[PDB]
Amino acid sequence: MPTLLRVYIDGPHGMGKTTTTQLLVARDDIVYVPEPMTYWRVLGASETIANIYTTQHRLDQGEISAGDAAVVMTSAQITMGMPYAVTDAVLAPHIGGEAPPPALTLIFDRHPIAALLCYPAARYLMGSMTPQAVLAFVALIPPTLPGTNIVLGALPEDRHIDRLAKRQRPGERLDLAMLAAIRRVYGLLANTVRYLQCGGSWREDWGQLSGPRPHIGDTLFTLFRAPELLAPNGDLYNVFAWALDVLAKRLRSMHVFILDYDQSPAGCRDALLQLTSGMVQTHVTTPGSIPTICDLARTFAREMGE
Amino acid sequence: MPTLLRVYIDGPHGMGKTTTTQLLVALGSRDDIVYVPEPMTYWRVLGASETIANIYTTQHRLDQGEISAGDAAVVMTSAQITMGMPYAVTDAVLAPHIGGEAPPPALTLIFDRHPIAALLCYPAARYLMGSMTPQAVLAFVALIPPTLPGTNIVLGALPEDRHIDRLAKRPGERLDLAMLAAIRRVYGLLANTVRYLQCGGSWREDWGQLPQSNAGPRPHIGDTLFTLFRAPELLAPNGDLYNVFAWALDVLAKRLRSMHVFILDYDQSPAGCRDALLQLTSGMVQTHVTTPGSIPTICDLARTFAREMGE
Ligand SMILES: C#Cc1cn([C@@H]2O[C@H](CO)[C@@H](O)C2(F)F)c(=O)[nH]c1=O
Ligand SMILES: C#Cc1cn([C@@H]2O[C@H](CO)[C@@H](O)C2(F)F)c(=O)[nH]c1=O
Repeated sequence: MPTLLRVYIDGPHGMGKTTTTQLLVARDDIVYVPEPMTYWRVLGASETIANIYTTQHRLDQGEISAGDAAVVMTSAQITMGMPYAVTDAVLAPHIGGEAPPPALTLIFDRHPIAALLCYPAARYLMGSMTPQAVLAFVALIPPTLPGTNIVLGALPEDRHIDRLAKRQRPGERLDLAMLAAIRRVYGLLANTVRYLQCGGSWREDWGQLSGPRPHIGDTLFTLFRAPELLAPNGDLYNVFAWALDVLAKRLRSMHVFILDYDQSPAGCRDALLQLTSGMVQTHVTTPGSIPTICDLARTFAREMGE
Repeated sequence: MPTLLRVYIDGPHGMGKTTTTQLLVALGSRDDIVYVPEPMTYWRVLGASETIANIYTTQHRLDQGEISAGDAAVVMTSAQITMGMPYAVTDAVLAPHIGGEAPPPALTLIFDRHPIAALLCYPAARYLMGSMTPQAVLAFVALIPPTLPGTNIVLGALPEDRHIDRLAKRPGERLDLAMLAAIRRVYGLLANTVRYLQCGGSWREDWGQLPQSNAGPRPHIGDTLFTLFRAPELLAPNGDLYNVFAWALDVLAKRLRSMHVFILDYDQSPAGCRDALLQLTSGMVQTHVTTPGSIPTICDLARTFAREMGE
C-alpha cells in the first residue's frame, strides 16, 4: 500500500506558521490544510476569536468573574477544536503502520492537541479555565496514530512579540500575558514529550513536585498540581490521575521537531523542508485512501480556510 | 485468554436504570461482576460545583426568558463537558485492555451509562430544548471515542405516562416534562440509528429523504438521529450540509454502527427488570482481554472509580 507523510505545524500563534507553510505548497502530491478560520468566524459560531480575547480582557478588567469567563472560554475552545477533531476522526481509519518517497504529504496547520490541550492549559494559567475542564479536553484527545509528526517553533520572545503584532487574527487582542502563557505551555509540551520518551513516569516522580530527562517540574505535569484536583490529604483524585495517564500515552508516541522561526520566510520554508527527512511515514489502509485523503484535505481548505 | 463482558445501561433519567444495575450486580460473586456508577461525586463536587443543579437552573432561566439562548448555550456546553469527563477517561483507560470479540466471562462490568449519553444524547436533547447549538452537539459527536469491541448497550422502554409518574416522584433536578420528552425522543432516535446502520443504511444516500434495535426492518432516516441535523445553521447557501458537519455525521455513523443494542422493558418491578436484564445478557458479545493481568487491573479500576465517584 502507498505511503503517507503527515506534518502538523503547531506551536504558539504569531511566530509565522501560516506564512511558512503557505510557501511550502507554493503540488499534486502535497496538500496544505490551513487553519479553519471560516469555521471559527462563521460556521461554528460568530467570531469565536473575538469572543475569546474579549472574555479574557473583561476578566482582566474585573467586569466578569473567573467563573463566567471559564464557561465562556470552555465552550469557545470546543468550537475551536471541532474541525481538528472531525478531521482526525475521518482520517484515522485510513492510517496504517509505519513504513523511499511518499505518495502524499499532508501539511496541517495545527494538531488537535492545540485546541484540546495547549490553549486550554494556557487559559488555565490565565485564570480563565478550570484545570478540571482542561483535563476533560485531555481525556478526549484522540489516540495517537503512527506517523504523528508535530513541528513546534523556536523564537526569542522579543522577536515573537514583533511578529505577533503583525499577525493578529480578526478579533484578537495583543496580550503579552497570553503570549507568555502559551509559550510556556508549548515549552512544557516539548519537555513533556522528551521526559516521556526517555522513560519518565509521572506517578513515580510526582512526589518531586512537593519537594537523563527533564525534571517533572519542567513538564506539563506540573500544571496539574492544582488544588482543585487534590483531595484534603494532597493526593490527586484518581479520575484526574487517569487523565494524566492518558496525557502520557498520547504524548509519548508523538514525533516532535523544532523549527527555528528566527529567520526569513524562505529560510523557515527551507528549514521545514529539511526537517521532513526525519519524519515518520505510514502506509495507508486501502488503495483508495490516497485520493480520499486528498479530497478531504482540499475540501477542508476550500470550505474553512480564510 | 479470559473473556470480559461489558454492559452499558443507558437511556433517559428516571426509568430505574441505576436500581436495575445494582440488583443485577448483587446476584454475582463479589469478584466476577463489578458496578461502574454514575460519577455523581464528580458531577456535584470534583469536576465543578453542583453541575446537575446548574443544568436544570439554566434551562429554567432560559424558559423564563431571564437569560439569552447564547448565555444558556455556553453554560450548557461547559456543563456537558463536565458531565462526560469521567466517562471519557474511563473509556480511555479501559481501551488498551480490550481485545477482539469472543463459557461465562472471567469478568462482567456493568456501567451506569455509556460515553454517548454525555457526548451525544444529552447534548442533542438540550439542542432540542434550545439551550445548545447544533454545531456544539456535532463537536461533542466528533469527540466520541472509537467504539470498543463488545460494546453492549441496553436502552430503556417505558410508556410516557408511567415515566412521568416515576419522575414526578422518584439533587439539583427540576421537573421538566419538555426535557423528558426530548431525551426520550433522542434515545428512541438512537436505537433506530443503530438498526438503520446495521441494516446497511447510508445517511448520505438517504439525506434527501428528510422503537427497538437488533430487530426489525430498516428505519426511515427521518426516524434516526440524522434527522436532527437538517438545521439552517448547518446548511450551506446551496442547501447541502457544510462538509465539516457532514464529516461529523460520518463519525456518528462509524461510532454507532458497531454497537450492540438491546432494549429493556422498565415497565415492571425492580426484580422484574433485573431478571429481564439477566436474560438479555445471554445474547451479548464478550471480548478477549489483551493481557492476563487485564482482568484484575480492570477490576481495580472499576472499584476505584466506584469508591471515588459513586454516590
Ligand atoms: C487550534 C487552535 C486555537 C487557536 N486559538 C487562536 O486562534 C488563532 C489561531 O491562529 C490565534 O489567535 C490563537 F492561536 F490564539 C485559540 O485561541 N485557541 C485554540 O484552541
Ligand atoms: C451521563 C450523563 C448526563 C446526565 N444528566 C442528568 O444527570 C442526572 C442523573 O443522571 C439526570 O437529571 C440526567 F440524566 F438528566 C444530564 O443532564 N446530562 C448528561 O450528560
